[PDB]
Amino acid sequence: ADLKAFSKHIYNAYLKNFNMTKKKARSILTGKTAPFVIHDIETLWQAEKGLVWGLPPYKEISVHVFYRCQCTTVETVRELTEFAKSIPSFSSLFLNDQVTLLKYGVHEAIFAMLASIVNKDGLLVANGSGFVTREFLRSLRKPFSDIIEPKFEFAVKFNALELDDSDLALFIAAIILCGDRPGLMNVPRVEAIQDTILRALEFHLQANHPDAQYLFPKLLQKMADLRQLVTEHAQMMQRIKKTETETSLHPLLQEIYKDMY
Ligand SMILES: CC[C@@H](Oc1cccc(CN(CCCOc2ccc(OC)cc2)c2nc3ccccc3o2)c1)C(=O)O
Ligand SMILES: CCCCCCCCO[C@@H]1O[C@H](CO)[C@@H](O)[C@H](O)[C@H]1O
Repeated sequence: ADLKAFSKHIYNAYLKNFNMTKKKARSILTGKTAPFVIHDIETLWQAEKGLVWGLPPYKEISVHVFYRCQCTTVETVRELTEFAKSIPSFSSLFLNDQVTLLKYGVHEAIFAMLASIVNKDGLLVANGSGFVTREFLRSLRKPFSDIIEPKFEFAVKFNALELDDSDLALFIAAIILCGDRPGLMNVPRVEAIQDTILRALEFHLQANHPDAQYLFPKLLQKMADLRQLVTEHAQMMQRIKKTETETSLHPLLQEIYKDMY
């Protein structure tokens, strides 16, 4: 009862704050308008010249994709921040504790939600109006071609669990409310909120996925998988900042990756 309403509150905060939902994504990816496919240089250009679509000064094809990728991340961080403010008691934390949770949590949540817009062949872009192929991303020059590929591997496995948006709302909330983030001041308070979230998640999963047996423990493992995925992503990003000294890294991403792990 308490948990059912708590889950509903989180769900509505999710629907309120995220422009792209899995319901919308799967509808686009299954055909019910069709996205413009971006599979090489020429189609990427066509996607820029109206159709589908501010950025740093143009450098090259691979850096351009890198820049558009960052812009989308920054926008999703804005959404996750507003979503977190609706998680009961998150706003009661001191401001720097809120930032600490978002700093170490947003990319874990981003990569979880990324699975919603992905299939084995590519992912939606531009609010679902475009589709960039996995192959085209593989064809970019290193190191940029190695950024997104490992996320496809996680996403395909994650999509096998067949979560819906109501499940994901609680899942993302549990990711953000994480008591072991470095520098967190009020660990007991954050652990207490997370426990409420996780209890609501188990209650919600058995009501929404009755025939799903080990779904809750599987999602706990997914949370651990996302932390290592992000650790390896932070390494790549920290490397690229050192290697690609002429490519711009958005200030928000610089701050997120600042001595992270
Ligand atoms: C770069 C540094 C960046 O790493 C990454 C690595 C992998 C994935 C992301 C986040 N992401 C980008 C998808 C593709 O992004 C494009 C965009 C345009 C394009 O070609 C024109 C090709 C790829 C995303 N979208 C979402 C939509 C809904 C929900 C969650 C979403 O998560 C960031 C970081 O560290 O933040
Ligand atoms: C309060 C606003 C936060 C941004 C402050 C400075 C923004 C500097 O410029 C940023 O560089 C990024 C590099 O990819 C671009 O992608 C961004 O679109 C651009 O705004």
